[PDB]
This record gives sequence, structure tokens and C-alpha cells, in this order.
Amino acid sequence: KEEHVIIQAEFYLNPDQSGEFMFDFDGDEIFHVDMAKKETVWRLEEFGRFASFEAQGALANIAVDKANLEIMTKRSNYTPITNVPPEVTVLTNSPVELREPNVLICFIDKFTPPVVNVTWLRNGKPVTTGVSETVFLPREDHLFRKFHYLPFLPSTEDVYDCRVEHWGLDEPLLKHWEF
Amino acid sequence: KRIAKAVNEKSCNC
Amino acid sequence: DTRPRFLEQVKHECHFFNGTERVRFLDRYFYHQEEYVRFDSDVGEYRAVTELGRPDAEYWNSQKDLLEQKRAAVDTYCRHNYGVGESFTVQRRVYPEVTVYPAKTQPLQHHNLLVCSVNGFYPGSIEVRWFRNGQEEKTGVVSTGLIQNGDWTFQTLVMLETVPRSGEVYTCQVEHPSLTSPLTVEWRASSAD
Repeated sequence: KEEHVIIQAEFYLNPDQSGEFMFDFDGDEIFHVDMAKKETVWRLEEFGRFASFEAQGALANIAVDKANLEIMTKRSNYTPITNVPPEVTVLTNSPVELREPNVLICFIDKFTPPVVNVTWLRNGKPVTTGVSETVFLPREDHLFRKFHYLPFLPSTEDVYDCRVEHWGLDEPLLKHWEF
Repeated sequence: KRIAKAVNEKSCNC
Repeated sequence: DTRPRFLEQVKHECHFFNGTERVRFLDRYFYHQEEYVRFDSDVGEYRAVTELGRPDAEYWNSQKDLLEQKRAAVDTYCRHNYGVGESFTVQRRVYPEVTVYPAKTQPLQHHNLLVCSVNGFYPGSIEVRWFRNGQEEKTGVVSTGLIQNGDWTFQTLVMLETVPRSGEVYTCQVEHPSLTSPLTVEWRASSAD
């Protein structure tokens, strides 16, 4: 059995004109390229200590992905993607203790196409500050997964939800956490 | 050190 | 906006066996989730995976320089990048934080679930075992499985169904590549009487 797998995974999506270029090691992201800024974005700061990647090279690849998509769309007689809705799980990073800083993780899994709206809610209200997210991460079945993160101070007063919208769903999907 | 990029091949316009 | 969508993916994959003793390179092209054409270094040329890829396999295989480049990828790309990344990927080892607690505050001599929460570890390979007074418990053990946090750490919660009695000592044991010596965490039933 194999010990390790490194994947350079890319996609291009019409009519959104959205693309992605990333490297994966055993299911975790090494980096992706921010193609608006033409910048290599390391998943953990420490990874850029020694390693480098020429971000401009990703733009060339994405241009080929676009051209290929145009061809494949014609070859398929405009057969569009079938929406596959996500499975969503809310987790904490560590066992929760009152007034001990922690992190809520919203794990959005097994979906396509790679277009999703994810909103953290505190007592029903969108939380914009302190949140972070990953790009779309490839799966071995060629669907996607994604993580969103919210640092928080646990209390008995607050409740949280991850709200996920996707074309495959019949309504917004809410996954709840409270103490 | 520099991470190497794999090139994408271009489909036949056919 | 519910216009139809069209997705192209490409995955350039490097599979490593016994360090870098054996490497397999795959150049894989997808329309939506459907792989249509693939170069496999074990084959040495492109092959159509579905009929959508037939025009490409023929066209690319007719380009000698193109094939020569793909056939060298196991070294120019796979072994090269393994070497670049090795210290912070292959050799990443992050030691687990282990917490043991009863799932609910319950008096002794009643059913409870004892939780062994193993957090923040890397890589994913791990064994978590429960013991009751030094005897390993195999039945009544339920887990979350391995959970990826997305930040190059994992967690797992491994629960033991039990009816604890005064004086018993339960132990969660973890085996993981980060350890240089054994990792055990005890819960004494007399500490929560």
C-alpha cells in the first residue's frame, strides 16, 4: 500500500469563470494560488520557510483548463453538472470549557459544483469578523470539501450555526452548536 | 527549493 | 442564478511507495466528476477512460516529446516535489493532546460514557485503546472515527460505555508516530464519586 500521495488539483467552472489551483498532500492543502493577486498562499505559514512556487505558472494552467472546458462542453452536447448537495458537520477544535477560547469548525463535504455560500451565525446573526475559510479541497470521488472556522469564547448565553447554501439543497442547511 | 508544476495538455478541438 | 454549470478538473497525482522507491504518476482529466482521459506511468501513454477522451488520447500519444515529458514525470515532478516538501509533510509529527472525562456527571454504579478526546495530532495513523483496571476493553467502544480539522491536524473521540464502580481506574492509551514514550491518561472512578 502507498505511503503518500501529492496531488496538483485544478478546476475551471463556467459560466462563473472561477478557477482554482492547489496542491494536496494526503488530503491536506499545501498551498493554493490566489489568481487575482498572482500569489502563492501557503496553508500554514511555516510551509513557505524553505519551499517556493511560481504563482504565475498557475495562470497558464488555468488558461488551458478553460480552453479544455470549452472543448469538453461541446463534446458533451452541453451536458451540465448534476448538483450534489453537501453533508455538513459542526465540530469544535478541542473539548469545550466555559471561558476557554476554542474554535468552531464547519465541515462542508461531498458536494459539487464548487460554489457554496457559508455563513457563521451567532444568535441568528452573521459573523463577519475573525472568520476564516479554506479553498475547495478535492476528494477522491471528484466531489469537493471545504472548511470554515470561527474562533469563539464559549458561553452559556450564545448559540451558533453554520448556514450552508448550495444549488443541490432545497433550502439553506443549518447545523447547530451550543454549549 | 522550488515546487515543480505539472503542465496541462490541450485537448484536440475535435 | 440557476444557469447550468460546466466543470473541468485536472489532477496530477504522485503516489509514493516505500519512501520514493516506487512512484506512480497519473495525469487525470475530468468533465464534472467523470474522468475522461488519463496518463498512468505504469502504462506509459494516454488512454481514454470514457469516450469523451478518445480524441485526446490519440492526439497526445502522437506527440513524441509530449509522451517523453510525461514518462519522466516520476522523477522531474514526483520525486522532485517529494524532496522539496519532505521535511514539513512526510516528516510532520504533531503530538496529541489527550483529555479523559465522563460524558455526563453521573453517580457511580450507573451507566456512563467515558470520553477519550485525542486532539491536534498529525499524521492520521493512530490507535486508541481503553483499559479497565489494566484489562483492555473491546466491546462498548464507539468512536467518531478520524476527523480532519483542515489545518494539518486531526482529532478523534473514543468513548467507552461502562458502569463504573468505586476504586476502578480506567485508562486511555494512545499509540501514534509522534510518541517517543507511551501516552496514557487515567480516570479514577473514586475522583468522581
